[PDB]
Amino acid sequence: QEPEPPEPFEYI
Amino acid sequence: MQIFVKTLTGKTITLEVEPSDTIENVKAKIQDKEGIPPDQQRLIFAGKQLEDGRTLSDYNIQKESTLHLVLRLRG
Amino acid sequence: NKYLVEFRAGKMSLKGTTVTPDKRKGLVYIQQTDDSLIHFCWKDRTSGNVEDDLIIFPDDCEFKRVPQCSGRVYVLKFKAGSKRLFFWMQEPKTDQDEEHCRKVNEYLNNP
Repeated sequence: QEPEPPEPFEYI
Repeated sequence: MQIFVKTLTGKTITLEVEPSDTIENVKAKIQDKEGIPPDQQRLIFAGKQLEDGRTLSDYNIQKESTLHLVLRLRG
Repeated sequence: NKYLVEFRAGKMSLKGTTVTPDKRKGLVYIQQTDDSLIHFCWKDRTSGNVEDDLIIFPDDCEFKRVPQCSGRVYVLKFKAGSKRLFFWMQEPKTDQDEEHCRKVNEYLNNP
């Protein structure tokens, strides 16, 4: 089955 | 400011432009150096085909940037 | 007309310093047009809408995994980080993630 979206994350 | 235009054949052209110049003006400056009509020129930067009536500032094109020049004929 | 590389993937969006997923089912692909130019594209697998279509030349960009997330997040990053497009893989298995990344870089930087 298809993966769920990842959780938001911080990008610096 | 100085920007560069590089062709698919690797030729490099240097231009003097202003941030407020339109893409069509840039094509005119290429014509003045190379003799290519503006309507035969495609200019591409950072993945986008640059639209004739937008300015260099609209695309956040800065001094010393290189634009890609693709002609419309002969691949 | 056939895609040079394709793989299921969704989009993400960066605001401030936070990257948040778009929930849509999507497809990243590379395609050469009849005028020989190389395009990096993203299309909505549900509606079929091609939402991103970039014309790419060698040394414009690199496609690289984002360790910050592992959520299988990849970014297409343009020269001097002028532009970043974020994606999350949607293939059910991870076994081809790295090879898809290698192929994207190969076709964009040596087509």
